[PDB]
Amino acid sequence: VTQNDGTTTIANNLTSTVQVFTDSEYQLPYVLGSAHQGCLPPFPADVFMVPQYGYLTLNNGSQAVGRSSFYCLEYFPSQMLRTGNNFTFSYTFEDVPFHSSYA
Amino acid sequence: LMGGFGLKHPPPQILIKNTPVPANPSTTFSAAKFASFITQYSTGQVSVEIEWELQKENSKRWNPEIQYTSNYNKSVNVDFTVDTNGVYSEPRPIGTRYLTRNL
Repeated sequence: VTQNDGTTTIANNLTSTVQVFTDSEYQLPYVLGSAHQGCLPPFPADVFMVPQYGYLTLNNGSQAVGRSSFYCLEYFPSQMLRTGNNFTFSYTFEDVPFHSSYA
Repeated sequence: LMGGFGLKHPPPQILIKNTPVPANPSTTFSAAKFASFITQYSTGQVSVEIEWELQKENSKRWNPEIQYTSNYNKSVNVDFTVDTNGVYSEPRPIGTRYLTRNL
């Protein structure tokens, strides 16, 4: 996006890249456990914004205890994708008891 | 509750005893059991060897951990070492939890 005293114009950038990684070793704070917004919308016609990623650690008051560990995500291997690349991964669930829908 | 590994079949107990040796039984026969023995004790080495299995530490935390470090300040007696009279002393209890995993 280019802004010049208003009238900003969007022009596709072919060369730039988008980098994606799935941890799969569970070495990151797991944010997904709690209910939050920004999931895929219910109704497929919608278009959704991808939510930001942050995390909390141990603390005393507002100050940080030496225990708190700060993770840098840049430090994992991640696949980089220009226009015309696709990133696909497959996951298999461990066996878990049925959910009981009966009353 | 104290700590450690609850086992259903613990390492079996090893019990040891000196076989009693009678001392100078009288010539004429008497049914009452011996009240007097040789006074003796035994001694020797004992060797215990345990093979521990470990869980290697694999993490991505950026900043440095906390470690167990003996302080570098000069003192009368080094910690975990004999004193001038030969009495070995443990200065402080050492818990096992230092490395940090995210919850």
